[PDB]
Amino acid sequence: PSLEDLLFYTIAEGQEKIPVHKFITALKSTGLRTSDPRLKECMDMLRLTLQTTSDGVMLDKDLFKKCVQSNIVLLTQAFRRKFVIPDFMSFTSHIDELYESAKKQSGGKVADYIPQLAKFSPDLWGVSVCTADGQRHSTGDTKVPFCLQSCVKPLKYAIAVNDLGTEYVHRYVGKEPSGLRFNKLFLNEDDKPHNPMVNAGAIVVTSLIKQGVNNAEKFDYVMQFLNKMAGNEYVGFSNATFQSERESGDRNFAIGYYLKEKKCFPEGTDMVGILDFYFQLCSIEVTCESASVMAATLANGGFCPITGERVLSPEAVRNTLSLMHSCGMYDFSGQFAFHVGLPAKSGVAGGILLVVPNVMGMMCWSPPLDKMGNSVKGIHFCHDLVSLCNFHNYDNLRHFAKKLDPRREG
Amino acid sequence: PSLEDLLFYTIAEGQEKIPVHKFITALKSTGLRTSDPRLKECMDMLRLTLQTTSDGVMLDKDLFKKCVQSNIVLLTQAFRRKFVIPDFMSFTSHIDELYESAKKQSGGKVADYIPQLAKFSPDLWGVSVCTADGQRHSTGDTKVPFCLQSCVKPLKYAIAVNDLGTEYVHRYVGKEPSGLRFNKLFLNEDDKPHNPMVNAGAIVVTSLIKQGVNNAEKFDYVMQFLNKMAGNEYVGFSNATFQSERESGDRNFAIGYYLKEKKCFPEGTDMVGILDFYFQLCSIEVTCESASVMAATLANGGFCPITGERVLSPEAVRNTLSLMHSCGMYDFSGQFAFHVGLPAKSGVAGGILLVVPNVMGMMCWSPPLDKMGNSVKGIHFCHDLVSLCNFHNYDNLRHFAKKLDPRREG
Amino acid sequence: PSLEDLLFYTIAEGQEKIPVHKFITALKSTGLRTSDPRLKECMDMLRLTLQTTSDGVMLDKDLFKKCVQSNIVLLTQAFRRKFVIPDFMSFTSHIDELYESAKKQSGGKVADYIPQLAKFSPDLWGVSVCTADGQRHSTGDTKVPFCLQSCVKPLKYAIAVNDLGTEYVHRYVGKEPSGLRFNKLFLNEDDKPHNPMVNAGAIVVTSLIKQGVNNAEKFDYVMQFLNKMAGNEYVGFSNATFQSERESGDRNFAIGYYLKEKKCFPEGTDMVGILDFYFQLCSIEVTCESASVMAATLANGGFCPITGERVLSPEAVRNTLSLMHSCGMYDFSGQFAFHVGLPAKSGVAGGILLVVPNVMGMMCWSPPLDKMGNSVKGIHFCHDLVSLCNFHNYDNLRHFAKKLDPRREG
Amino acid sequence: PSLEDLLFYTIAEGQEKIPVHKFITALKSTGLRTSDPRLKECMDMLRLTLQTTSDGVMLDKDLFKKCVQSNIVLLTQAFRRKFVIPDFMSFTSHIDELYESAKKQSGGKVADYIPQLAKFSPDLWGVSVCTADGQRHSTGDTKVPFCLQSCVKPLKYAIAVNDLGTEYVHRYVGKEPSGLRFNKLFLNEDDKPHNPMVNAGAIVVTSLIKQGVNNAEKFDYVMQFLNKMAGNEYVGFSNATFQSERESGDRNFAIGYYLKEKKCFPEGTDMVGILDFYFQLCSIEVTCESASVMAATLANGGFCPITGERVLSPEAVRNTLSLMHSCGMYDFSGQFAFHVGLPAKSGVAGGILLVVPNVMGMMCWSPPLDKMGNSVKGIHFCHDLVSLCNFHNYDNLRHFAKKLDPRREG
Ligand SMILES: CC(=O)Nc1nnc(N[C@H]2CCN(c3nnc(NC(C)=O)s3)C2)s1
Ligand SMILES: CC(=O)Nc1nnc(N[C@H]2CCN(c3nnc(NC(C)=O)s3)C2)s1
Repeated sequence: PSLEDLLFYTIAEGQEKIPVHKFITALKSTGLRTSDPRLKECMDMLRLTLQTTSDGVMLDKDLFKKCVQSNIVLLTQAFRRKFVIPDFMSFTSHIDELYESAKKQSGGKVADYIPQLAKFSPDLWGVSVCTADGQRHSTGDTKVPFCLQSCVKPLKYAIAVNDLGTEYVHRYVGKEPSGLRFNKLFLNEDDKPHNPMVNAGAIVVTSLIKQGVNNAEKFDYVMQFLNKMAGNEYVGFSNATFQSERESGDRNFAIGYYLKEKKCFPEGTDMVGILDFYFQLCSIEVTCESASVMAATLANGGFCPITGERVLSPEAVRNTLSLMHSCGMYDFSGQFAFHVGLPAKSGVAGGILLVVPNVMGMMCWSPPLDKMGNSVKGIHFCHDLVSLCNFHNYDNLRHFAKKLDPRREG
Repeated sequence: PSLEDLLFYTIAEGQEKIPVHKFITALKSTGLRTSDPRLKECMDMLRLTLQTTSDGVMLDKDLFKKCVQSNIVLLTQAFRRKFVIPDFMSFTSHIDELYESAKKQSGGKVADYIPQLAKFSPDLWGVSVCTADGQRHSTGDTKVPFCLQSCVKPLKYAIAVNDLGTEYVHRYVGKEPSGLRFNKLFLNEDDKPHNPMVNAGAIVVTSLIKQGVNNAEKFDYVMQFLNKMAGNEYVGFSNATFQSERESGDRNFAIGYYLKEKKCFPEGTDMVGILDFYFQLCSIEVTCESASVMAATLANGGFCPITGERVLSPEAVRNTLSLMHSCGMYDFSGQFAFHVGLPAKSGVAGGILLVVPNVMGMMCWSPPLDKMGNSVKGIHFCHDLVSLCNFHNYDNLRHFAKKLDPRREG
Repeated sequence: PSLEDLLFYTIAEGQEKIPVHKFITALKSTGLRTSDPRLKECMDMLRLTLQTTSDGVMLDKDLFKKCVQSNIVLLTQAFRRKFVIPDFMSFTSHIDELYESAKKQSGGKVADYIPQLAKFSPDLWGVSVCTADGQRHSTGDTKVPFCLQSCVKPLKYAIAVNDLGTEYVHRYVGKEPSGLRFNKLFLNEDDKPHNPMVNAGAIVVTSLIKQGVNNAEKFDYVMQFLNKMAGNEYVGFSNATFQSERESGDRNFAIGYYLKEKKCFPEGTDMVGILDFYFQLCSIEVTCESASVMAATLANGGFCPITGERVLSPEAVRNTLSLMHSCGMYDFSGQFAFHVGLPAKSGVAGGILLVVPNVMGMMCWSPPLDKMGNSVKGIHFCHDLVSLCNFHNYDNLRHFAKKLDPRREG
Repeated sequence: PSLEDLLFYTIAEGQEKIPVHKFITALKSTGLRTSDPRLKECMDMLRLTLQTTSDGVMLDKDLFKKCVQSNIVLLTQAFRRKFVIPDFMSFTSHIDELYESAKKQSGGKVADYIPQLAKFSPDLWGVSVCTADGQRHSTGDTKVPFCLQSCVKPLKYAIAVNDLGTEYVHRYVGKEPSGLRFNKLFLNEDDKPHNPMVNAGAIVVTSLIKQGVNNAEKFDYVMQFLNKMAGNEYVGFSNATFQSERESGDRNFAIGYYLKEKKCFPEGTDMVGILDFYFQLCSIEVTCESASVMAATLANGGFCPITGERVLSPEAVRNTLSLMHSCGMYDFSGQFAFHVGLPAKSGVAGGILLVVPNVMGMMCWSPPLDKMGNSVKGIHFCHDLVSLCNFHNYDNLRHFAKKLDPRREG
C-alpha cells in the first residue's frame, strides 16, 4: 500500500497516464492555488519535468510520484475531501451570489476627510475567502491595495498580547465595550481606554509594541509580523495616506495628550512619537486577498493556513476574536454581534476583516461607508452570509433549521 | 448483517451470553442514565424478562435482541463512542476535580434580601452536567431545589422569541449590554430597556408571553414549556419566595411605573399584574439536575437531549445564547465574556446557567454571592473549566495549546 | 407739631375741608388697596363717619385725625413717598406696556395631559404686582383661580426649612441643580434628590412637613400657612385637578418607589400617602393677585407685606430664593438665571411666581407653555421686565446704564 | 454758604485752626487712603503748605479752603458718613476678627504640581477690602504677590464681553454650570464649552480677545485693562510660572486639540498660540491689595472705585458676576452659592476673588487648598463673613434677623 500511488489512481481515472493539465485543474478545484507556499516542491518538480520530456505531457505512476511525494499528506487531504469545506466548488458559487447581492447596494459615502480615500471610486467591491486549510476564492477588485486603517487595530493587539502577555497589556487597556453613548469618552472607570478596538486603546496598544527601540524599527517589526500573517502576500504602505492622517488627527492628538496627563502609557514613553507610529500603522496597505489570510490566521489558532507557520500565540488570537466580537464595528458592534456573531473589524477605507472561527477568514472592501462608519456592502454581505450559512457564533452545528452548512457533504 | 447482532458481539466479549449487569454497566459508562426516556422501552423489556426468567440472569443473542430492538440507534452510538464526549468517564473525573477545586473558596455573602434566600446554607455547592447527547453526571448538592431567580430571564426570553419572533420582541427590548456604569438606567436611547437580561428588560419581555390570558394560565404555559426543556425533571414553584419577592420588590415597582409612563408595554397591559407574574417566574424551582437539561436544550439547538423533543426554535435559542454571552452576568458580563466565552446566566439563589454550544449544558449552584451578584464557587468553576478545556467560544478546535479537548479520543 | 395734622395739611392743600374721595384717591395713587388689612381701623372709622353726617361728605383737622390716627405711620410713609417705589403711578404704566407686549406673544401649547389644564383658554394672561410695602397693581385676568402645580414646590420647602431648619431638611434633599442632561435622574451621588424644585425632591420635601399626623391635618397645616403667606387672599383647591393628577402620576409613583427602595424618606413614612399629599398640594388654587402676595412675602424677609406678620424665618426665605434662582424654570433654569437674574418658580398650569428681592413679588399667568414647560407670555414678560428695570440680581444699583430704576425719584 | 466752609466747621470742632494731622486722622478713619488717586490734588497742596510755612502747622478756614477745593465733593461724602459703609472703623475690627478666626484653620495641601506654587508657605494668609467708594482695609500678608491663575478667567471673560457683547461671546461658550459630575467633559450638548469658568471655556474665550494681533500685543491689551481695574496698583507677571505652566499643561493641550477638532474657536485661530497666551494670562501676579480693587470694579457697575474711571460695560460686569456666582468655585460652586451666595472665583495659588454687589470687593489669599481646589482659609472666611453680615445674595435688607448690616448706622 502506498500513499502516492493510491492518489495516482484516484486521479488516474483508470487511464494509464495523467495529463499535466488534468492534474492542475484537479488541484485548483479543491480550492487550492498552484502558488501555495506549502506546495512549491511539488510545483518545482512540475516546472522541472515540463522541459525534460516535452513529448508528453503525461505523468507515469513513477513520474507523478516524482513530483507529489514531497507534498503528499496535504495533496491527499485535498483530494479525499478532508478540507474544512469539502465541496469547495459549490461554496464559492454562493460566495459569488452573495457578492453580487451586495454589489447592488449603492448607498453610502466615501470617507472625505483625507484626499487619499476621497479619490477611491465608490464602485469598488472585492471579497476574498481563505479557509483554515488554504482553500481560496476571490470575486471583484480583490487585488487593489488599500489601507487597513482600524482593521490594523486587532492585528497590532494580537502582536502585543503575543509578545507581552494578556496581563501586562490589560493593565494599560480595558477589555469590554463602553456603551452606545460612552462612544465619546476616552477612559473607563479605571482610567484605561475601554478596549484595544477604540482609538484611545489602540493608541495605547501601539505604545506597548517593541519598546526601547525607535519608531522606524518598530514599524519594520510590525511589518515583519504582518508578513508572517498573510503568508507573504501583499503588505504595503501608502506614505500619502500617512501624511494626511498626520496633518489631520487633532482628535488623536487630543486623545494622546489626555492619555499622557492621565498617566496611561508605560514609563518612558514619548507620546507625540507613537501618534506618528499609530498614524503609520493605519496607512499600511493590504489587498482583499492578502488580508483574508491575516483573517484566516486568526481563524486557525494563530497558524498561517498557506504556510503552516505559528504566527500568533493561541492566547493572542482568542483575546482578539473576543474583542472583535463586541467592540469591532464602532457603534454597530452591538447589533452586529447579535445578527452576525462573527468577530469582525472595520476601517474607514472601506475594510471589513472577518473571521469565521475554525472555517475561514475573509476581507471585504467597498469604500462607501454607512452613517456609523462601516462598508455599506461589507455589512450587507456579512448579514447575507450568516443568513445562508450556520456560521453564526451561536448557531447549532447539529440542528440548524434551513441554513446550509458548508463543512458537510450531503 | 443486523445492528442488534453486531452490537451484541461488541459487548459479548466473544462469549455466548451477556449478563444484564454487564450490559447495564456498559450502558451507564457511556454516561447514559438507565432512567433515560429514550431508553424506557429497553429497560421495560429487561425488567420484564428478568421477571419471566428468574432462570438467569443472562441474555443470549436473540434474548438481548428482543430488549434493544426498540432503542437500537441510540444504544449503538452509545457503544460505538459516537457521542459528543466519547470518553465520558474520564471527563466526569475532570468535573469532580474542578468541583472540588471550586469547593475550597468559602468567600461571599448569601442573599439575605428575603427570609427565604437567607435560609440557604453557604456550604451547598453542586454541578450538574447534561451533554447535548444526554450523558449525565453530577457531584455535590445537585438535588436541592432552589429558585431560578434571574436564571429564568433567558428561559422566558427564548419562549417569547419562540412564539413571537425576533422583530416583535425587539420592538420592546434592546439587544446590547448597557455600559459598565449605565447599570442604574432602565431605558436606552430609544426608550426600550437595554436587553432581556436586566430587570427592566425581563419585565417588559414577560408582558409579551401569552397575552390576553389571566396570570394563572400564563404561569402554566411557562411551566409546561420549562418542563419540556428539562425532560420532565423537577420544575417546581416556591410560594415562600414569591410572597417575599412581592412585599420587598420596591425597585421592580419603581421600574414597572417608569415603563408604563414611557409606553414600553404592549397596549392593554396590566402593569401591576405583570409584576406579579414577574415575581412568580423568579420563584420557580429547579434542582441542579433538572436545570442542566434546560441549559443542555439551548446547547442543542432547542431539542431536549434526554427526550429528543423540539422545545424551542433555532432562532430563539440563538438569540438567547447571544444575549447571555454579553449581558448575562450583571456587571461581570464583560470580564466573563472575555475570560470565559460561554453563554451564562446568574441568579441570586446562587445559580449560574451554563451552555457550551454543541457540547453540553450545566448548572452550578452555591448560594453565597460575591460583591457583583454571582455565586463565588460558580465563577471559580467556570474559569477553571475554560482554562482546562477548549470550550471558550474563541478557542480553536485544532490548535489549543495545553488544553484537553473532551470531544476527541487520543 | 403733630403727625396726624401735618399729613392732613399735606393732602388738604391749604383749603379748609378735605372731601372723602379726594383722600381715597390720594391713598389709592400711592398703590395701597383700600382693602389693605393694615388700614382696617382707618377704613372702619371712615365707614362709621360716612353715615352720621351724610351732609358732607367732608372732614376737618379733628375728624380726619379721628380716622387716620390708628394707621398714621403707614398712611404717612405712603404719602411722604417713602414706599420702595416712590412713583408707583408711572411704574404701573410700564407694567401695562410689558403686559401688552406679552399678550402679542401668541405661541405655545396649553398642557393637555389632564382635562383640567386643557380646558383653560390660551388667551388668559395676567400679571399681578405687590411690593414689600403692599402697593398693588394688576392687569389682565388676575382673579381667575388656577392651579399652583410646581409653583408650590418652593412654598413647601419654605415651610419645611421654617419648621425644622436647613440642616435637617438637607439630609433628604440636595441644594444644587443637576445638569441639563441629568434631568431624568432622580438622585445625585449622595442618593438624595438633587434639590426641592425637582419632582424627585419636592416629593421628598413633602414627606418632611408635619410628620406623624395624618394627611388631613397635614394639608390643613399647609393650607393655614399658605393663608398667612397671602394675607388671607384667595387660596383654594381643585379636587378635579387632584383626581386626574393622581390617576396619571405613573412617573410620580415611579419616583416614589425609587426613593423608597433607596431609603430617601424619614423613618416611618407611608410612601403612597406622601404621593396623595403631594398631588393635593399641586392642586392648591390661587389667582394672579393672591399668589403675587405669596411672592411678596418672599421678597420681604418672611413678613407678609400687607398684614405685617412674620410667616417664614429669614433662614427659610433665603434658602428658597437661592434655589429658585438656579432650579425653578426646569431646563430653562440656566438661561433664566443668566438673563433675568431673578428667582422664579414655574408650574405646568401656566403660572410663574417671581420674586424681585427687596422690592416686589409677582405672579404671571397664561396657560400656553413652551418646550421646556414655562408660560410663553410669562417668560417673555420676565425678560422684558429686566430689560427695562435694573432688577437683575447682579445689576449695579448706582451705575446701571440706560436701564430704569423704579426705586429712585429723579 | 460754601462746601469747604461748612466741612471746615464739621472738623473744626469750634476751634479756630485744625491741626493737619488731626485732619488726616479724620480722613483715614473714613477708610479713605491718603494715597487715593481722587485725592491727589489735596495731598499735594497739603505738603506744599507744610513746606511754605513750617510756621505752624495749623490750618485756618482760609488755608483749609486752599487745600480741599480740588477734591471737596469726595471729601464731604467721606466726612458726612455718606459712604456705602458709614462706620468703617467698626467694620474693620470685624474683618480682623474673622481673619483671626480663619487663621486658626490650618488644613489643606499647598498646590505643588509646579515648583512656583510649592514655593509658598502655608501660613501666608491675607485679606484686603475695597468698597465701591474706595474705602480700604487689609490684614495679614496682603502685599505678597501671587498668580491669579483661574482668578483671571472672569476678568478676561469680562474683557471679551465688554469688547464683543454677550451675543457674540456666547456663540463660543455656553453660560451654565455643567453638572456636579460632568466635570470631566469639555463641551455641553451644543459642542460649546459649558461656561467661561472651566479650563476649556476660559481657553476659547482667550481666543476671542483682540483677534488678529500677535501675543505680545494681546497681552499688552489685556494688562492695559487690568491696571485700570486696580487703579494702577500692582499687576505683574511671573515668567517663572508661565514656563512651568506650559511644560506641564498636558490636559490644557488635550483640551486645545479637542476644541480645534469640534471647531469651537473662531476661524483662523492658531490653537497652540492661543494656548501660550492662556498660560500667560494665568501667570499674571497681584497682591491681595491690588486684586481687591479688581473685585471692587465689579461691585461697582464697571467703574473703578478709586479712580472714578469706567473700565467695564455694565453688561460685561453683570454677566461675569452671574457666572461667578454659579460657576466660580470649581465643584464647590453649588454649595458656595447656597451657603455664601456671593460671586466668587478661586484659583490654585490660593486666591478667592470675591464681590458683594453695591458694597465692596475682596481678595482672600492662603496657599493651602482643600480637596476641591479652594483656599481652606478663604472658604472659611466667606462662610463666617456671611453668617455675620446681610451680604448673602438673597438676604433681606429689611428683616435680616441677628445679622449685622454695615450699610446702616444706629
Ligand atoms: C435616554 C435615557 O437613558 N433615559 C433614561 N434611561 N433610564 C433612566 N432611569 C431613570 C429612572 C432611574 N434612574 C436613575 N438611575 N440612577 C440615578 N441616580 C444616580 C446618582 O445615578 S437616577 C433615572 S432615564
Ligand atoms: C455632550 C458632550 O459634549 N460630551 C462630551 N464632552 N467632552 C468630551 N470629550 C471627552 C474628552 C475628555 N473627556 C473625558 N473625561 N473623563 C473621562 N474618563 C471618565 C472615567 O470619565 S474621558 C470627554 S465628550
